[PDB]
Amino acid sequence: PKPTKGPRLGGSSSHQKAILANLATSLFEHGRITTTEPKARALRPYAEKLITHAKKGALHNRREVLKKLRDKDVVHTLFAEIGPFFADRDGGYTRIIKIEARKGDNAPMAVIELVR
Amino acid sequence: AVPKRRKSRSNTRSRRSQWKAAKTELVGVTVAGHAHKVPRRLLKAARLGLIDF
Amino acid sequence: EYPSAVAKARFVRVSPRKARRVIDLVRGRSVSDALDILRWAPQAASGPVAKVIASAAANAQNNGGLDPATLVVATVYADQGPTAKRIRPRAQGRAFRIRRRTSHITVVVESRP
Amino acid sequence: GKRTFQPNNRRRARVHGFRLRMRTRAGRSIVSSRRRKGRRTL
RNA sequence: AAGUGUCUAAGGGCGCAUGGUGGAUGCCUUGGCAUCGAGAGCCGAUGAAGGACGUGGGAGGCUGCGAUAUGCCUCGG
RNA sequence: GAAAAGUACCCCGGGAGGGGAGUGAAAGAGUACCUGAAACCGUGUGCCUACAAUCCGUCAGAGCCUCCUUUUCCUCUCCG
RNA sequence: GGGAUGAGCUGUGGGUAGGGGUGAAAGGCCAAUCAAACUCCGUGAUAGCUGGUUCUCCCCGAAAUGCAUUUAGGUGCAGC
RNA sequence: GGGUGGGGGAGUGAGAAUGCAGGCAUGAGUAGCGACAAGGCAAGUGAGAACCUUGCCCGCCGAAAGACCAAGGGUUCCUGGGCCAGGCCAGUCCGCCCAGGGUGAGUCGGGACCUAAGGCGAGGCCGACAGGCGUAGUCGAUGGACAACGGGUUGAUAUUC
RNA sequence: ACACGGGUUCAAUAGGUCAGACCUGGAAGCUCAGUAAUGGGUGUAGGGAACUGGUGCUAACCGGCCGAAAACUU
Repeated sequence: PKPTKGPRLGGSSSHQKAILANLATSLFEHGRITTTEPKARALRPYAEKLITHAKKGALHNRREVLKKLRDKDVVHTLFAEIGPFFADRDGGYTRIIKIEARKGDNAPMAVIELVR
Repeated sequence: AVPKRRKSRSNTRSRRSQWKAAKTELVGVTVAGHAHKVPRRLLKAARLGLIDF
Repeated sequence: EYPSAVAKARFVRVSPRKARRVIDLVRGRSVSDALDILRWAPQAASGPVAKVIASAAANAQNNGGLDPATLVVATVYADQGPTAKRIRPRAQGRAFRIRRRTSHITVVVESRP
Repeated sequence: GKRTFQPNNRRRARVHGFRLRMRTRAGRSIVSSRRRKGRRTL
C-alpha cells in the first residue's frame, strides 16, 4: 500500500493502522465485511498484500503477517485455508461492492469480500 | 461582521433556490421480484443481493 | 377535470426548507417513479414525503377506485407547521432560541395517460 | 478559586429559616408581610 | 453574401387563484375594578390567624375535614 | 358543538397523520377546535426579466395574456 | 511560572453589616457591576437635558433681534 | 347583532419613544454540535441502527476518567412499557415520560451522652420607646466516652436481612 | 465543492501480482565460534510507499440523462 493523502482514517496514522489490522482480521474471519467505502478503499490493497503472504506460505510470511494482525488464530486460518484458496489468482483477492449509505451520517457503505 | 442590512427577498429567494439535491436512478433492473429502479451506483449489490429493498 | 386523489401529512417534525429540498424532486413525476426516487434520495426528508406520496396513491386506489400505474404527482406542498421554540444557553449567560420548525406535506395525485 | 454559592440546609435554616425570623421584630414583620401577600411563607 | 426576426427561465419581480403559520378583529365570560345601601366590626392560652402532615376504593391538585379525618350527633328546612 | 352526537368501519402508515365513510345545519366547527387579520412561508398560473445600474416610484408608452364585447362575418339569425 | 513545615493550605461551625464591616491598604472585598450593597417603601423623586406625542381639510403665518438674568443650549418682558 | 336621524359622553385615531407583549422574517440551512481517549467487526432486535444489546478485536484512565463516604440533590435507584416532547444528530435506548416496586440497625452516623467558638437567655443592669448586654441556665460538633465482626443473599438494601 | 484531464473490457485507469530504479542495511530460521555479551556463514540478504515496464486477477458492471429540424428579405 502506498500511503493515503489527506487525513488518515479513524484519527491519526496509529488509529489507521489499528483500523486496518482490525478490518483485515475480521475479513480473514468472515470473508464478507461491510465498512464505509473509504475504509474499504484503504483496506483493499492492505488485505491483498496480506493474502499475498498467505499464498506464499512460510514462517517468514507468517512472521510478517503477524506483524500486522496480532491474532494467531485468524492468521492460522489465513495460512491454512485463505492462503491456498488463491492457488491461482496472482493479485485480485478482494472485491468491493456498494451498499446503500448508512443512515445517520450518509456514509457510503461498501462490502469488501474475499473473492470467494 | 454582521449583515449591515437585511436581504431583499429577491436575493434571499434567489439563493435559497441554489440549494438543490442531486439525482440518478437506473430503472428496469430485474432482481428477485418485480424490477426495482436502484441507482446506477449500487446496481452490483442490486444484482448480487447486498441491498436492502 | 381528472379523478385526482389527495393526502396530507400534518405536523411532520421536518423543517419545511429541508422538506422542500426533497419535494422539488417529485414535482410532476409518476407516482411510483416518485416513490422509487424517494427511496434512494439521501435527503432524509424522504421518510415523510415518500410515506405520504404512497399514502396518496393508496387513497387513489382504495377510495377513488383508480389504478396505480397511471397516477402522477400533480401537486406537492410543504406548508408551515407550528414552531416549538427551545432554549439553548450559549457563551456568557446569553440564552438563544432554537426553532423546532415542523411542516405539513401535502400531496395531490392525478390520473392522465 | 472558582466558587459561586455553596448550598447548605444548616446555614439556610439558621438564617433564612422561620424559627429565626420570629426571633426578632423585623422578622416577625417579614413573615407577616409574606403571609399578607399569600405566599407559602418562610 | 448582406440585413432583419421573438422564442430560453437556473432563477427572480408583479398580479391573481389555492393553501399553511399565527392569533388580531368581532361577539362573548365560570373574572375583576368602582361605588351605593343594610349589617357586622375583631379573633387567641377554652390555643388564634397562617399553615405542615394526613384523610377518598384508585394519581395528584383545588376544595371539605382532622387519626371519629369530602366526616360524627341533635335540632330544623 | 345546541347536544360529544369527539369521526364506529375499511384504506396508506411502525406512529403521527391523513382518504373514503359516518355524526352534525355547518368538519368552510376535528379535542392542534367560534370568527381567522397582517407579517411570514409555499404550490400554480398571465406578463416581464440572463448587454445590464439607477430611494426601486411616476409619467408617456409598444407588445403579450385577460374578461368584455360593436361589427367584415357565417344567414346554420328558427340556436353564437 | 511563584509557594510548598509555613506570615501555609483547606474542612466544619460560628462572629463582625452599610457612612458601617473587614482590609499585610488596592479605595480592594462585602452573593457575577461597592468613591457607600441589595430590596420594599417616600416614588410616578427630579433634569433648564434627550427622545416620543397618534385623524383631515380651509384661511392666516413667523422667529433665530432688543433688554435683563448664577444668565448665555433656559427664561421674563418687548419686537416679529 | 348594526344601520341612520337629533343629542349626551370618550381609555377616540400611531410610523417612530435603542417604546411594551405576541407572532414572523434577513443572516441561513450558515456557525456550531461542549476537549488531541479511538474506534470498529459479526450477530440481534426493530417499521427504522455509526450511537441500543450480546460478543470478539482495538484503544484511553489507573494517585484517577477506579471504589467509597460527608454535605448537596431528592427518587434520578430497580422491573415493565413508551418513543407524541428533551438528549447539541438519530435512537429500538436513556439519569426522559408513565405505572409499579425499592431504603430493615442495640453496635454504623447523628438524637435518647458531653461540651468549644458562638446563639438564646428566667430573674437582671442599661437604655426614652424600639432595644442592648448579659448571670444562672439550655442549645451548639467541626471534637471527648460509647456495644459487631467474617460471609452469603436480591431486581433494586446491607457492620441493618 | 465544482471544474479539468485519463479510463471503462478492443482496457493498462486505479488496485493487486511479477521483474525492475531506489530507500534501508545485512531478515527469519538453521548452522558454527564464543563462559557469555555478541560475532561470522547461508545471502546485496530481508523489508518496502508513491518512480518504470509487464500481466486481463479485482473495480471500472449486460447503463440513465439531456440533446437538432431554422419566420424570412435585394
